Amino acid sequence: QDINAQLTTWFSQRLAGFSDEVVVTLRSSPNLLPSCEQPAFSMTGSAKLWGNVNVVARCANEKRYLQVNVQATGNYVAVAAPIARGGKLTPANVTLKRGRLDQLPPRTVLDIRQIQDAVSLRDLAPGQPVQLTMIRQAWRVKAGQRVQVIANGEGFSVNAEGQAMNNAAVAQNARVRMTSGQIVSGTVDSDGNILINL
Repeated sequence: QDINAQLTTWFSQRLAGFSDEVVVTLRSSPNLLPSCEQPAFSMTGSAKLWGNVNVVARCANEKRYLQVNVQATGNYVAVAAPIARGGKLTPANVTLKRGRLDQLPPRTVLDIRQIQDAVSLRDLAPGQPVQLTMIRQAWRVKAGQRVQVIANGEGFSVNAEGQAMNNAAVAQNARVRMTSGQIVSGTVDSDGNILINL
């Protein structure tokens, strides 16, 4: 049962800020588990946060692939009052509701800061989870603008300047041409700054 406890803790920590209740269950055979007592878990795979995922369990040069099931409960953005097509999304129209993140439809908005100055693409009814496929977010960053790039690491932080190379909404990927001429890539935050996680 200790392996589930490790995964539950590893995922709870990874899902900090998103979920307040995480439960993880191993699907692959425990015989295929690596020799170490505490394997190092790495998500060197696609960007899927929860559900049924593949976790790399490293055991000092010994590599293993574990199939796991991640259940997550937290906040997401839901429609609170009917929104007309072309209608703006506001705090009076949408609200945060608590539910199972793993059960939500794809590309569901979790943070209210994402839908600043956003318009509906279709008719929306109360209770419906806000999906990115059903809205048009305003650009937080515009191509050609100078932006601040903030890179954080373990005991290591970098602040630098560049020019945005593409239009991007809050929480979307932004490519930035640094003064040195180099291209970097990060996530647009609410403040319009570019965050790079190293």
